[PDB]
Order: sequence, then structure tokens, then C-alpha cells
Amino acid sequence: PGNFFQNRP
Amino acid sequence: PQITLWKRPLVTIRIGGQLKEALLNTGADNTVLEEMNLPGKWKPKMIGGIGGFIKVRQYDQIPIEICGHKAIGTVLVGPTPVNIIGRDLLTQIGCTLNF
Amino acid sequence: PQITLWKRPLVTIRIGGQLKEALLNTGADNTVLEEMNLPGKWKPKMIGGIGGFIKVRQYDQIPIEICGHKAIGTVLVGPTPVNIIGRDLLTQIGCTLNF
Repeated sequence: PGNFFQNRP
Repeated sequence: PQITLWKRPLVTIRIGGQLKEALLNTGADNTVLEEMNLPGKWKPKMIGGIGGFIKVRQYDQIPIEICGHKAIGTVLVGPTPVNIIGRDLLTQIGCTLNF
Repeated sequence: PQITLWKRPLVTIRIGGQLKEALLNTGADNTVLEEMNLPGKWKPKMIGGIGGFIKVRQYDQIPIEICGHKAIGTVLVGPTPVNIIGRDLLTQIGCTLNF
């Protein structure tokens, strides 16, 4: 895996 | 410019005359944009991260302007929740992390 | 330091006396660590990524040392593929994106 986009709760 | 991180680092990109909003993401190896018709051959690819993997289409040699800087490279197109500039293109525009 | 993006921007972090490797991630709102035990009170949360959503535990006011710099703030713990330092902590240690 190589895309570590993360959106808050 | 020096981009602080108090808010998401969202920038305008221009690709084939179309203006889009995209996230500068040092945690992405590659750039992935929301579905768009791009010119040329493409290959299917799987990209992963938190939550698992999604299928995208990989195009090559695509010019894109990010905050006034010209780049050319690989763009992936797929059902990403947000347009994402990854390290492939962040390097081309000369981006470093500084602290 | 100033950190190139030709390779993933991985740093050593220290939390609860343990050493881990983590990715400096301008595309993450929060800091998300691989499953591990932390003391204290927590709340369950759902976070989103490129591929979907995962369940995490939210712990507050947790001390962490990131490539030399003390920070104290919120840590989410759950099944992330890699340890991620997000914007909440990057701002605490003075990290900017520069091009």
C-alpha cells in the first residue's frame, strides 16, 4: 500500500 | 511558498484546462485524481492504504500545473475520496518537509 | 532538518518507551498508530482512508517524541498499514511543507 490519506472522524 | 499545516494543504491544480482542488500528501507515493477523461493509453492498477485498496487507471506523461509549478508525470485516476498530489509530483515541484 | 520526498519520509518516534517507525503525513488529519496498548481512557472512532473506513481507539494528551521533538496530543490506534504522524502533531513540532 502506498497512499495514506486519512480523514478525521 | 511555505505551507503550514494548521488546515489541510489544499491547492489548485490545472490539468488539460480544468481547474481542480487537490491535497498535498506526503503520505502518498503517487498522485490520484477523481475520475477524469485523460488522453492516451492507460493500465489498470491497485492502490492501497487505510481501509484497503481501490482500482485505478494509470496514465503516463500527463502535464499538470500545481500552484504555478509545471510538472509532467504519472497520474492515477479512480474513486479516491479527494484529489491527492503524492510524492511523485511533490518532488517535481521541489517540495521538502521542514522542521 | 529539511527532508526530501524522493523516498517516503519515515522517522523514528518514541511512545511509552517504545521505538517505532512512522511516516510524516501531510495528507492525514490525525496521528494513527498500529495496534498497541496505551494506558488511560479512550473513545472509539471511525476514520476514512483511500480504501474505506477503519475503527480506531482515540487516546488524548499522549506524550510522543518525534525525530527529536516532544509532542503531547491525540493518538488514534487501530489497523493502519503504517504508523502515521498527521497534521495535528506535525504542527506541534514546527513542520512545514516548502517549495
